[PDB]
Amino acid sequence: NLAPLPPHVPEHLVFDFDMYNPSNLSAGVQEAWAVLQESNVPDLVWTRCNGGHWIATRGQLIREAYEDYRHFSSECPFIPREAGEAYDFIPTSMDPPEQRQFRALANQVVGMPVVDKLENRIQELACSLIESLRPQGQCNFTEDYAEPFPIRIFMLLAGLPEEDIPHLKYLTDQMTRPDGSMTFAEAKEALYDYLIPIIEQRRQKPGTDAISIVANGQVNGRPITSDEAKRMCGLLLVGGLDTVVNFLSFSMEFLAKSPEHRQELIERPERIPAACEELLRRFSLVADGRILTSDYEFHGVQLKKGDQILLPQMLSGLDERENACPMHVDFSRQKVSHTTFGHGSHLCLGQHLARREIIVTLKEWLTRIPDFSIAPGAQIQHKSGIVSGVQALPLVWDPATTKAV
Ligand code: HEM
Ligand SMILES: CC1(C)[C@@H]2CC[C@@]1(C)C(=O)C2
Ligand SMILES: [K+]
Ligand SMILES: [K+]
Ligand SMILES: [K+]
Ligand SMILES: [K+]
Repeated sequence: NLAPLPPHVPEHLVFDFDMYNPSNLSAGVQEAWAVLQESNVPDLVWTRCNGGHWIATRGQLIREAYEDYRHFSSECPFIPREAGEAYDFIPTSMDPPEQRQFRALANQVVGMPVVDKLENRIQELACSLIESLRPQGQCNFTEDYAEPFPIRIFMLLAGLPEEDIPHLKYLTDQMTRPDGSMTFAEAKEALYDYLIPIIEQRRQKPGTDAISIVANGQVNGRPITSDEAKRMCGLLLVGGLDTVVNFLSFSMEFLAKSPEHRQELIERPERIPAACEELLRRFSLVADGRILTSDYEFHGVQLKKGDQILLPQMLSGLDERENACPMHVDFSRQKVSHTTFGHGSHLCLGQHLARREIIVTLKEWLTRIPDFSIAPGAQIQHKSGIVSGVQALPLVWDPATTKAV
């Protein structure tokens, strides 16, 4: 059942776009937003779907709503208000510039050095998985690589055993996409019931893990509370078991169908850092938003307090006004223009671990396993959300193409 239209919204901006069922879904769950960038479609639109909300269709308009953060807040980013109200993650839901000490702590809970602490562990684990798969001609990559590679790095970084993985990979996904079982409030309170005997354990005995940096950070003249250690852990926990796992999945949902894009990285290994950056332009899996904090003037219209706007990453990523060659793919980037880390005050503070993980994966797959596709019969079903997903990724290859490394 679509919403009524508010009294302050005029009909010429109406598009009844649905966030969780995007209108051109069969193109890929980032390209399936591209229809919003047709010529007749303004820079700003409103929909009646999902309780009714603005959508910013272009990279400039998106970034101009990350730059007026003093009017556009992340205290509610989830366009389903029942999940936006429940949300409270750190740094992101705290107001800058007085956020500053929470994010400085984040940037020493995870930073370029931590990638140097796990890099050989990254390496040998991509090597040992991709040696285990090398001659096997098939796998379901969402489960035979993408979930157990980075999660067995993030768990070991945080100091948690492997045996909680399907219980935390259950909860993360229940927060990030609407399955139906748990609300965000439910899945969050269940996460926190599980993690606060662990954060308390990190107060009783600190250790060489990241949660023992989260729990003992000093901020605004005081300790970081459990109230706030649990909320900063929720972010990281969405970070290392959903954004980097689904991104991995999408990256091969492209190289699967792409014989030349694979060859380009075989002839020239020095495109592998630039191909991740274009993969982060292209397969920018996120559908973020923000709430209006005052009544405010935008794009020729007045917006009201308690209004919510979607600012989709892939509508910077694909936009002809930002990015040269945006539907076609090539890896020769010197520069690129997109929001798959946010903007201005917000900046992804974890994804440099995933950069070296994907780039290890890229450089150590295209050797052992150079030529490959998705299983025949298999159709890939894509899941839209505040972070987007897929159902399952069954890859195939001939054992006789494959190289011992
Ligand atoms: C490649 C996969 C990932 C992508 C696509 C991604 C995307 C993003 C985006 C778009 C932001 C800003 C959101 C906002 O404006 O509120 C963000 C925030 C953040 N990310 Fe990532 N990220 C990824 C992986 C990770 C990893 C693996 C971690 C965990 C170590 C992580 C932790 C963070 C942190 C701590 C923030 C908060 C930054 C802030 O407050 O400015 N991210 N990331
Ligand atoms: C983890 C995210 C980057 C994703 C979009 C904004 C964010 C902070 C969320 O809460 C979901
Ligand atoms: K267009
Ligand atoms: K500003
Ligand atoms: K298997
Ligand atoms: K699994």
